[PDB]
Amino acid sequence: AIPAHRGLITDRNGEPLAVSTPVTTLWANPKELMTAKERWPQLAAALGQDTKLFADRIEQNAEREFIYLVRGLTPEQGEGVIALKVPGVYSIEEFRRFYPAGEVVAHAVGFTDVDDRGREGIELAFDEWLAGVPGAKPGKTLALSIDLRLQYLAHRELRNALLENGAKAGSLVIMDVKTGEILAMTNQPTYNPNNRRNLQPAAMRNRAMIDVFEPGSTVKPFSMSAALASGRWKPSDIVDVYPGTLQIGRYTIRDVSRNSRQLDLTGILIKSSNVGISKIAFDIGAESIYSVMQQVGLGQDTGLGFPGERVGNLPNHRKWPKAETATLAYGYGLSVTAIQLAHAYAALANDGKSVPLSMTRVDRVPDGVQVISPEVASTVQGMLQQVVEAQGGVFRAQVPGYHAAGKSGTARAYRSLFAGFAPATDPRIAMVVVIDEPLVSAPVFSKVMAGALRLMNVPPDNL
Ligand SMILES: *C(=O)N1C[C@H](NOS(=O)(=O)O)CC[C@H]1C(N)=O
Repeated sequence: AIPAHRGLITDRNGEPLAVSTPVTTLWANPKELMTAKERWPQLAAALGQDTKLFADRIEQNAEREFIYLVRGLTPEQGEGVIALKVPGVYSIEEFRRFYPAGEVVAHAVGFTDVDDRGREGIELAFDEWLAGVPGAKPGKTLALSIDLRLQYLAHRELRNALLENGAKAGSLVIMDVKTGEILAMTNQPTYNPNNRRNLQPAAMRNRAMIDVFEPGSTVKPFSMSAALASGRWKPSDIVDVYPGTLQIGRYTIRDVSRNSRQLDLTGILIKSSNVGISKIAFDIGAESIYSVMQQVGLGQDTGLGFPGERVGNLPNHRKWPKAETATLAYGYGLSVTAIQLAHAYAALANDGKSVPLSMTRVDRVPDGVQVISPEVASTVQGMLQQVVEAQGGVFRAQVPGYHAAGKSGTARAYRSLFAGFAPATDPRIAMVVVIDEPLVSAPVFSKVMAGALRLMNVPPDNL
C-alpha cells in the first residue's frame, strides 16, 4: 500500500490550513532482524527506544514479517537510520499532516489519525475528496469558506473576552448572509492539532456545533416575524405589559425590566419583554411561531455533514397550551446550536431568504428559500437596528462606522448570547457570540463585527 498525498486544505483565500508533508517511516522484517541481532542496540539507540524493550518487541514478533519501528520521521532522520545498514530495516514513504494556523482553526479543520485518515472536523467531513486512492493518485485541494483573517480576529477577540469576564468556554460564528458561507467559527478553549499527544477532551469540543442551549430572547425576532406575517400586528401596535408580570394559571411570566406599561412591537424587543412577546404569542398562536422557527432552521439539520454536529430540538406540540405557547415565543421551549442561530439570523438579514450553510468556498451561490417574507424581514431588521441604536438599547453592541442590528439574550448553566448582523441597511454578515457563565457578549460582537466588515471592505452605511 503506497500512501497517497493528501489534498491541501486552504482557507477561502488560499492560506494553507492543513498540509500533507512527506515523512519517512522505517519498518522492519523481524525474521530478517533475528539475523543482525548484534545491530539491535544501535538501531534501538537511533530510534530512541530502550534496548531491552526494543529487543522484547522483536523477539515477541518473531513469527511476523512486518512491524513498524517509527512513523513520521523527517526524510533525513529516516535517512540516517537506514544509512546504518541494518539487515531487514527498510523504508515506506508516507505523508504527515501539519496545521500551520494551529489552534486558531483547530475545530473547523480537524485532523487525521496516525494513518492519515480524517478523524475530526473538515479532515473527516471531506475525507474522500481529500484522500484519493493509495497505491496511487493524490487527493484534491479544498478551499474552506473560512476567512483566516476573520477567524483570527474572532479567535483573538473571543479569548480576550473570556479573560475579561472570567469565563472558561465560548464560541463565535461569522456567516456571509448572502452566500451561506461560514466565514469564521471559533471555540474556546481550543487546542494545537500539531501536538495532540497531550490535549484535554473539553478543548476538543466544537462548541459552536455541539453545545446545545435554549436560545432565550434571541428568538424573539422570529416570534415577532410570525406576528407581522399573521396580519394582526403592525410595528406601531401596542401591548400593555404592566406591571412586568403575567400569571398563566400557576406559572408567572416575569420581565427583567418592569418599568413599562404600553410598548409598541419595537419596544418589546428593546426592553426584551417576555410579557409582551407572550401576549402577542397568545394572540397569534404558537403554530405560526413554530413555523417561522423551523423554516429558519432552529432545531433542524444544518446539512453540513459535519462530524459531531448536533441538531437540538424544536418540539412540534401540534397544539400548544398557553404556558408552552409563551415559553416557545421567548425562547425556552426549544434547543439550538450557535450555528443554527447564526443561520437563522442570516436568513433574517438576507431579506428573509435562507441560503444553505456551507463550510467550503461557495463560488456559485445556490438559490435560497424565501422563509420569511421580504417585507416582514425588512421590518424586523429595522426593529433589531433600533434594539442597538435606541435609548435604553444594547449600546455596547453599536459598531462605529456602521449601523448594526441584533438582540442579546441569556441561554440556558447559563450563557450570554448576542446575535446580530451588519450593516443594517444592506446586511452582509451575521454573527453569534456565546460566552458561558457561572451583555457580556455585545461588546465582542461590536469589536469582531467592526473588524470583519473592514476586512471585507464593506463601505460604512452610517453617513
Ligand atoms: C432573554 O434571554 N431573556 C429575557 C430578558 N431579556 O434581557 S436581555 O436583553 O439582556 O437578553 C432577560 C434575560 C432572559 C430571561 N431570563 O428571560
